[PDB]
Amino acid sequence: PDREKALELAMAQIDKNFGKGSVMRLGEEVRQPISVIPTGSISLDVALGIGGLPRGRVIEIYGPESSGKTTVALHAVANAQAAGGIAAFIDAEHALDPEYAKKLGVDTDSLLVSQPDTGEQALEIADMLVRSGALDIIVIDSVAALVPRAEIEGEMGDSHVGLQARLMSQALRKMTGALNNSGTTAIFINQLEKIGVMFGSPETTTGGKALKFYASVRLDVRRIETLKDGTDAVGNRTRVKVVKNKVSPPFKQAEFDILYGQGISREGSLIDMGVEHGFIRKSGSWFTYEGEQLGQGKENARKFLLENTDVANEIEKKIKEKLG
Ligand SMILES: Nc1ncnc2c1ncn2[C@@H]1O[C@H](COP(=O)(O)OP(=O)(O)O)[C@@H](O)[C@H]1O
Repeated sequence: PDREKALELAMAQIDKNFGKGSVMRLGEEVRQPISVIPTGSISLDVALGIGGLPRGRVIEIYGPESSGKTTVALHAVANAQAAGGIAAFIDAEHALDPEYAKKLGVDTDSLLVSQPDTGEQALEIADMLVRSGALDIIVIDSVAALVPRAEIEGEMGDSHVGLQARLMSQALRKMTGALNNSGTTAIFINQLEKIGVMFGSPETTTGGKALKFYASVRLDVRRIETLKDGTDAVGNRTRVKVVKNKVSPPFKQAEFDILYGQGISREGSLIDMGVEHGFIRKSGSWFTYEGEQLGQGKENARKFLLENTDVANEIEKKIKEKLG
């Protein structure tokens, strides 16, 4: 190439008129911002390209029940709180469980939680609550539970059936500018492909029409396998694919563990992530760390870092220092 002449000038024009990262090649290591929100999984973190979800942008997390969406949502939230941040939770499902949130790192006490009466409301609240500039993150549990005021009151609206896609489009449009000027990232939980499921692949094509286009990031969270511990069902392994990422190349895979009541294993995430990058060395079942050993079985290894917090932070570091 010299072909690379006009092309690079072009792409400059694309990012010029249409948003920022409108065009890029799968193989890049983009700018890397200073403000991000770690997901709780370094694995996912790196797949997002920027070690956290983007700020001031809308984010769609979708997949089947019992996948890992809320957990992820709740972790992503526990952190906006560590850096002194205010988080809001718009609840249309009435299925949030504090004892679990808290167990993950979420200050439930200071966690704002609305319980909308119509979807048209839920969004109004979520908006004029955003136009504040006080919230760092806001989670909308269930995109489908936001029923229009007309379908819920039996009848009292316009342009009949197929309206809640309008309420979304018309609202998402307002939150866009609202979020792009306040630095509030929002997570929309979308309940219900994931490659490796099979049997068909559902019915009538939307990852939320509007949401599909508004979303800057879109996670495809699917449960890939339920875990064990020679005892029972400790948790399960989750697979997240980033089908959309306007902050860095998309289509990146991220896999991690989630344990009932515990959440995402940072430790277990560090091992499988530190070895693949030569930081950790498996041999004879010993996940030894440069000279000194960690544990016999990966579980016992998960536990080691769990006890040796100091050495675990040193691994998380080296890895994020090797890439981003
Ligand atoms: N109250 C809870 N107690 C124990 N584990 C829980 C609890 N809530 C969620 N989980 C864990 O999260 C997984 C499902 O994720 P979320 O609960 O993220 O569902 P979605 O995946 O959002 O339906 C479950 O398999 C379980 O391991």
